[PDB]
Amino acid sequence: IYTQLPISAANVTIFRPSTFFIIAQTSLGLQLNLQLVPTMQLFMQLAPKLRGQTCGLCGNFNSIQADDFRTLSGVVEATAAAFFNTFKTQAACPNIR
Amino acid sequence: IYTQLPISAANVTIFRPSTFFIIAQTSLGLQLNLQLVPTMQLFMQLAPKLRGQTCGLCGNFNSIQADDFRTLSGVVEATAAAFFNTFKTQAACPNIR
Ligand SMILES: [Ca+2]
Ligand SMILES: [Ca+2]
Repeated sequence: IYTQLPISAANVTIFRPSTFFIIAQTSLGLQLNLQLVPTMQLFMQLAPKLRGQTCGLCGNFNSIQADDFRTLSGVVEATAAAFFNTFKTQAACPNIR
Repeated sequence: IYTQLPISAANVTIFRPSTFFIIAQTSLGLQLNLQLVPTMQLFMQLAPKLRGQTCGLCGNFNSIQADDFRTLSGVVEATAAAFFNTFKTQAACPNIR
């Protein structure tokens, strides 16, 4: 549903600090800063309580850079593209090299 | 949720033909024209399939004006105010004389 900021939804509040940014704060310790001018950029912030618990393109948040390229299969890839291609959501998406 | 027109929701479509009117059409044979400029006025149109079945401030749609002041109790009131006050939704609302 195309809504209108600001919103106080279930556990999440989204608002516009200015005409350039959109900020979405959750009660789980996750904040999103979204720059829309000139191009979209994302700054995600995670609370310290989620250290070693998350996983995805942003790593597992355990202060170790080496294992940030570890896929869901349990091995650490050697290149950024190989680890990147394992987090697609659709089959038709190309394999980036 | 504060939405933006047009909306195609379940069994209803709401749009803005102009800056003065909002039109909401349902699949049950009901249509609402809402004039917003200069003051809010309503025109409801009902399909013939609902003749003799509805009931409210707009009558029972049975081509008889005599029973249009019939309340849910079962009798026809004599004044517009007495029948009008029986279709309140809250107890604290005043009784119009
Ligand atoms: Ca890590
Ligand atoms: Ca009638």
